[PDB]
Amino acid sequence: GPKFPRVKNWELGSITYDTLCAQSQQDGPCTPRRCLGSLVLPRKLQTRPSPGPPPAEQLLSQARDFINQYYSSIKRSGSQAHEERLQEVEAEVASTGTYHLRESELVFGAKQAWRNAPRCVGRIQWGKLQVFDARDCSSAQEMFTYICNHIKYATNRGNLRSAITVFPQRAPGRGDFRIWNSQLVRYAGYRQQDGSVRGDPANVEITELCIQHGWTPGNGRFDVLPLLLQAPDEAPELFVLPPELVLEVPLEHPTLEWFAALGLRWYALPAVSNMLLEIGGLEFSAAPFSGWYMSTEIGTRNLCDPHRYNILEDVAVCMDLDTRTTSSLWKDKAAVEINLAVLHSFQLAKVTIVDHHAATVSFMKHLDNEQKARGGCPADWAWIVPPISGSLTPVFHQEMVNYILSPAFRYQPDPW
Amino acid sequence: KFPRVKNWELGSITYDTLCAQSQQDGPCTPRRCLGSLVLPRKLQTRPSPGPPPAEQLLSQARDFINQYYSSIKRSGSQAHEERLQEVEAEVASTGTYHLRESELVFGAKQAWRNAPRCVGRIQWGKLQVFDARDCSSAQEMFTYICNHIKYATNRGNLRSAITVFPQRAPGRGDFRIWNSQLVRYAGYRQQDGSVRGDPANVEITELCIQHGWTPGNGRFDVLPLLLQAPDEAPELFVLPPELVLEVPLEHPTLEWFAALGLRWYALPAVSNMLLEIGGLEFSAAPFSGWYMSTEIGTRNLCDPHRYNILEDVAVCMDLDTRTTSSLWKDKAAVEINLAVLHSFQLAKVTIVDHHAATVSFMKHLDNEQKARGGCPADWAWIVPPISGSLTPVFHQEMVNYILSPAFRYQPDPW
Ligand code: HEM
Ligand code: HEM
Ligand SMILES: C[C@H](O)[C@H](O)[C@H]1CNc2nc(N)[nH]c(=O)c2N1
Ligand SMILES: C[C@H](O)[C@H](O)[C@H]1CNc2nc(N)[nH]c(=O)c2N1
Ligand SMILES: NC(=[NH2+])n1cncn1
Ligand SMILES: NC(=[NH2+])n1cncn1
Ligand SMILES: [Zn+2]
Repeated sequence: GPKFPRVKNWELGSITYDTLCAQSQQDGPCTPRRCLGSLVLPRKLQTRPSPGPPPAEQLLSQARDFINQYYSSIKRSGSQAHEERLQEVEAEVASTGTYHLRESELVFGAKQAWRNAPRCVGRIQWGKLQVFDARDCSSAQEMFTYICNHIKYATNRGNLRSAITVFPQRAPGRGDFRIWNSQLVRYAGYRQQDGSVRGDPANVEITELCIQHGWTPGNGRFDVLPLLLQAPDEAPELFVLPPELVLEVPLEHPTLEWFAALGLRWYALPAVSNMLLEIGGLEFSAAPFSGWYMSTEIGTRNLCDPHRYNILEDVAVCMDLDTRTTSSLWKDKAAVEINLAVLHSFQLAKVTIVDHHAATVSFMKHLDNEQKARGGCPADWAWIVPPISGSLTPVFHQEMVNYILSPAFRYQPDPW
Repeated sequence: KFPRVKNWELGSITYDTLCAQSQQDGPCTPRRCLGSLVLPRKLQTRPSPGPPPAEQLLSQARDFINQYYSSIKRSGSQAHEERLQEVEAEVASTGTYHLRESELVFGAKQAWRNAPRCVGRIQWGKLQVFDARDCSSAQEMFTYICNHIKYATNRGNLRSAITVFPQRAPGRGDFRIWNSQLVRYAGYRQQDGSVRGDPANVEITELCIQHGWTPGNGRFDVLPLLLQAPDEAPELFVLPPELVLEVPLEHPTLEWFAALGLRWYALPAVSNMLLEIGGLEFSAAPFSGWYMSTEIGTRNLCDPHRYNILEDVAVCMDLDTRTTSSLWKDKAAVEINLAVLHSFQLAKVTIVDHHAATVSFMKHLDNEQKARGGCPADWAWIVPPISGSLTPVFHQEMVNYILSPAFRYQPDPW
């Protein structure tokens, strides 16, 4: 049969072959000897800081490959304009050590990066992305203006629009542009005396960093953190987001009237801000991107993880379930209502959100589209399958091939 | 070369050094991960018409023998050196060799222990091993299988067991159990392609009919076994109904659930996998333990390509099946799993829920970290099909690799 990975969907019995992986130019963490596909951060892509300028030879091949992707995408591969652009990139690297992207090339790359993200289940929206070019930004204060505009446009009063803001690329032996927070909107995590945590345990470090840098802490469970923005070779500066710009949703349950009394809530905009956007060898250390939430992110992970808000027991006690024995499935029941609450509240508030059923179904359509357009789609099964009701969704029954394609969104070391 | 393994719920870290002992290749490569694939594209168990390369076989045999003697703290003993010489002598002259019962017992347990997709390995040391290598006919296989079933079921107090039939031999056909499990519900293709019964057993149901079985017409008709002795057409045997314990499903508070006429068998006994110990291959070695509720309540009854009872239960619950956002599927799935647990508990039949099961697996990982420096595990299979992140294993990174002794998949005999 075909010399490529055979992929099967066990619900439908259909078969496809992934030929796109043949295009991967970067190795992942697995080997014939052992699979490391379940590791969150194996030492692979990891964009560790490589200060001193990169091998001109290394950068050039990556740049040539990307330009080739660009001209292919506009169907002008082999054309005079293609060969001229290639010549220009080569000359520019040959004299300055690096190069720069045209406006339309950046837009294309940003979208491809999303398209290539193995861990994103909402890629069926990949072609619709608002790319804000902020490569002219020259100060931490300006970074804050850019970011506030991003939030304003993306939040769009509840009718969320996908967007990305791209700040200046990393440059020859110079400081990077960095957003210290993992997300534009994060709730504080206060370490208590007895060692417990008030707020979100996931943000204890960044919370303490904001304090060390002059932020006057609050003492609530849902205090929105300020941003620590860093311009080249400067210490980070602190910026507080205007309350009116951070849209939140109080959580209530459609039938359990007491749930609202829990005083739980979540923000509307999921904007990742600590990932590195790599295009043609070029590295954009600060390129925050946002879309909209899939309910399980909030309802299952953020609110129910043992190491996060951990509200499962509280909600079970309220629905007066038997939390003394596992077989009563009290965890499963509470989790379902909590997710239902998230969906209901977002709908009430007219804020964009998608449930794990709709989300996965659409991702299946995306897989079908991509099979035809590229011959495959890199996907991380453990991340694509929802944290609750796994086999009740179609993706659970779909084998997936994971691999690295560029452009890409990579993880990078914390700047501190 | 040793992978750092992290648990994101606790922050703890360990290093898997056991994977270095893997001598068999998986489906992954540095260019792409195929960890989510169910079956191997090549890691199969190709035919055995010829003798396995003596060099290859001997090395695997010595490895195993070494493992065995280490297990009884008699490494480098007189017995150890002599057993190795016997093995070498037998292979050199016959091209194969045979295991001593105690070694077979040790190999079976290690095979279970190394099964990456098994979440119940904390029970790996408690396994009743029935030696059936003295089998020469299908009829004899049926008697062995019947005894295995009576022992394992034990009136509802399930006990893990495995029966090992004669190893494969060069140029001679394999002993095989055609059925994937000793207990399976028939799947009858009716009208417009719809299926009455279990859709997963359409093919085997069809084979049984072709070989003389007079089919039923129900949704839970226990199938007969098609047992095959070397180079002979398979034979048909009907299991004494008294031997097949079943559990009628009812719900603790939902009165009408019982009216759905649902039920499931107590004994999960896989019968189509191959047991490989020290290079030797046992094509027929059925093994059984007990069910983890999700296998029945989520996969078997709710898979769209299985009994697919989700909408029916939802409608009975009067849920809004008009939209996905009402989470009607999630809600019905939880009650169905509840019904399974309640029912099995009521009938006094062993079963373990997915929370209790995964917690014990975590303890197993630790026991193994200390005992062997690691534990091969398939994350996708270990994490339950519902409430994934609600269990501890979801937050546990895992390293997957092939260790021997081992249970492997093999071609269907037809
Ligand atoms: C339009 C709606 C979108 C939805 C519903 C969506 C949903 C998701 C979900 C469920 C995750 C996993 C989150 C987690 O478990 O922490 C995720 C990951 C990711 N998404 Fe999307 N996504 C969307 C838009 C975007 C956009 C606009 C981009 C980029 C332009 C993007 C890039 C990624 C990447 C790189 C990851 C991996 C993050 C990580 O590794 O931590 N997504 N997305
Ligand atoms: C004592 C109770 C046991 C429990 C609770 C248990 C549970 C499980 C579960 C949930 C699976 C996945 C099944 C599926 O989704 O199809 C599984 C797979 C497996 N178990 Fe166990 N198990 C137990 C005993 C055993 C025993 C006695 C052996 C063998 C000696 C064993 C060998 C395996 C193997 C080889 C697999 C993978 C089978 C496949 O690839 O289809 N298990 N087990
Ligand atoms: C250990 C395991 O890889 C880890 O908990 C993964 C599993 N799947 C996930 N899936 C998503 N979407 N997000 C995550 O953070 C994770 N964490
Ligand atoms: C395609 C995917 O690998 C497949 O559906 C797997 C996922 N996890 C599983 N986990 C268990 N326990 N059993 C299964 O059959 C599967 N099927
Ligand atoms: N849901 C999510 N985690 N994200 C959406 N856009 C960027 N991340
Ligand atoms: N629960 C299960 N799937 N099994 C137990 N023993 C063999 N299979
Ligand atoms: Zn892998």
